[PDB]
Amino acid sequence: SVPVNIYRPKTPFLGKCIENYELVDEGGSGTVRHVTFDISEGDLRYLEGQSIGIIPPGEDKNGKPHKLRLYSIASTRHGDMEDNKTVSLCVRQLEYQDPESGETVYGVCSTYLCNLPVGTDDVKITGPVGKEMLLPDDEDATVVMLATGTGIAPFRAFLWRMFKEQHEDYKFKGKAWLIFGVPYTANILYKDDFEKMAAENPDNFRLTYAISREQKTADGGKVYVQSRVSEYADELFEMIQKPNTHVYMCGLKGMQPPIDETFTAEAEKRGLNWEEMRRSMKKEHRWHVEVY
Ligand SMILES: Cc1cc2nc3c(=O)[nH]c(=O)nc-3n(C[C@H](O)[C@H](O)[C@H](O)COP(=O)(O)OP(=O)(O)OC[C@H]3O[C@@H](n4cnc5c(N)ncnc54)[C@H](O)[C@@H]3O)c2cc1C
Repeated sequence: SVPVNIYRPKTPFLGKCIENYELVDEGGSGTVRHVTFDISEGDLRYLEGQSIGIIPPGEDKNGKPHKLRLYSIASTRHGDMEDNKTVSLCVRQLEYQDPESGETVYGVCSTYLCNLPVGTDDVKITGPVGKEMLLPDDEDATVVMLATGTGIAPFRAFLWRMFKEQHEDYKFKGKAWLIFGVPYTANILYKDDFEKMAAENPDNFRLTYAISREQKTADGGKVYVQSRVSEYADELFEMIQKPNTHVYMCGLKGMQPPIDETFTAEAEKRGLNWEEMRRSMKKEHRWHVEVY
């Protein structure tokens, strides 16, 4: 029932870019783009929380095709057009500077996607992958979603499924809480969507921001997702102690250490053992991490 590898890296589906738009508003930092593809010519089917591979064009030193890179799917199974014909991604352009030359280097695949013109054909896409970030079957589940940057992507999908679509079988009746961390208001990816869902589902959907360059801690420091987890540690632990409660974390690897440590420290403070809680959560399949 869970699709995987409908397309293999050997023979990827060839998609067409039908949209590509900037998500960071003026005054924000960096470039993150929402990139959508028509897939209606193939059998690509997918579930919310899964990922697809992209093979950027060209070759490596040995005349060899590049490795695929994985991108979390930002759309529901039906796609943003709600016609089952498309798939979308949330792509951040990777940049760094060489420590010896000083030269700026741009990630190969993220650059390819960010500069991908609308109309472009021949996009090499590989079949859906992942089971760790799926939405629970329990329609009454409490879903806690921790996100930094492009980590918002599967949660956009979740939320659209939860509050923006009507299904013939499913209907979410639980609580959903998104804690999303970004440096500036301009950098709130999909701000208008989320805020609209919040205004329309005021008792089932809670939207908490952590805006690092605009909001201050009591010590005067920058507010990060981990700062919110600390501020609301009591509430999170109360929630975690319900069996219907799932915690999801997505974004760059660097969000994990400090989040895992806040939980740990806030657990000790309360004579609880966070390794324990996490173990059991993992055994109950209620704790999900996709960090990259
Ligand atoms: C399951 C999963 C989901 C993902 N979802 C998303 C997503 O939704 N959005 C998204 O944007 N990305 C996502 N990624 C990341 C994505 O797969 C790529 O790794 C990313 O886009 C960078 O690839 P690139 O081809 O542009 O960079 P590359 O050309 O691959 O360059 C990256 C590499 O260069 C080196 N490098 C990187 N940073 C530095 C640095 N700071 N200093 C020196 N060397 C460095 C490292 O070897 C690094 O691996 C996801 C990854 C996984 C595995």
